[PDB]
Amino acid sequence: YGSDMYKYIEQVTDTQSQDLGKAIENAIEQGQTKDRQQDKGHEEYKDYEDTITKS
Amino acid sequence: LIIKHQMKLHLNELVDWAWRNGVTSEKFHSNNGSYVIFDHSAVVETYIINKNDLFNVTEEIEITLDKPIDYFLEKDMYGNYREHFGIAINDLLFLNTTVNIWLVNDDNSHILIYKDGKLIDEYMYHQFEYEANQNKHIYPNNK
Repeated sequence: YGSDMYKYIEQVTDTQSQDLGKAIENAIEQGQTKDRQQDKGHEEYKDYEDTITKS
Repeated sequence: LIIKHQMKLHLNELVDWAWRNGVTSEKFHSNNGSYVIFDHSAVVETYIINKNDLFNVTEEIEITLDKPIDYFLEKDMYGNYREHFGIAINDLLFLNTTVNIWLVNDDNSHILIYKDGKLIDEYMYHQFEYEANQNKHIYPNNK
């Protein structure tokens, strides 16, 4: 009797669910760098200029 | 600085080492009783030297910042380890952060030669003690 009978009359499937997730990620990064530059320079030059005048 | 290392060499390795580091006259023995004799840097006598016979030989290596090293290992302050071949200790580009240097001894052994900016012989390795003078106090006796 009652209304609930209709649920059985037409096959009714009630489905539920619940997913509860948790996630913690911890990352530690360290880095070191070492550089070294060594240069050398050398330049040499020569010039000549001759001026002759008449007046 | 002189580093002494004991090694075990077969006959071929022993002959190569002896002729490379000149030996005039001396007898090398092995585990199984076999021996070889060098006399005036010549192999005069050998006595039943089978394979897998190990001759124990001590070797002296002079270590100096100027002299190049065959194979050494360096550790910085942060923790990075590196290895170098055929490079003098002074030659390293970054000696500022180099904390330790060991010498890899071809046996995978490690011998410390450089510690905190100095050769290992120059370093003094201070111990620990609380600072205090003599007690010089008279105590009661329980007798």
